[PDB]
Amino acid sequence: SSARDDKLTALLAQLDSLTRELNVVSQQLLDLRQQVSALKASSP
Amino acid sequence: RQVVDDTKYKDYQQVGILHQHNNSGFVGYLAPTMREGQAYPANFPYPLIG
Repeated sequence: SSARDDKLTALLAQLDSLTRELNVVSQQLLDLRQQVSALKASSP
Repeated sequence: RQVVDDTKYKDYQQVGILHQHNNSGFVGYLAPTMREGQAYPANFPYPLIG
């Protein structure tokens, strides 16, 4: 009976880790977009 | 109320309690005690105006 709860808790932990990784990826994404914008800003 | 957009801000830095120095040098560290530390420009509450 506790096996299902263990699996559910593992699911929640995996979701939290996934959310953290997604957030850091989005941060890198914003950094790259801003850097590209700055680089293209000087060209014209 | 208004808070800092942790995503859209350019230089957002999640600062914990153990590293907010505002009113430094004139308030105890993490507890009401004698004044501790030196005076310094602060680093915490993020301006939401101005």
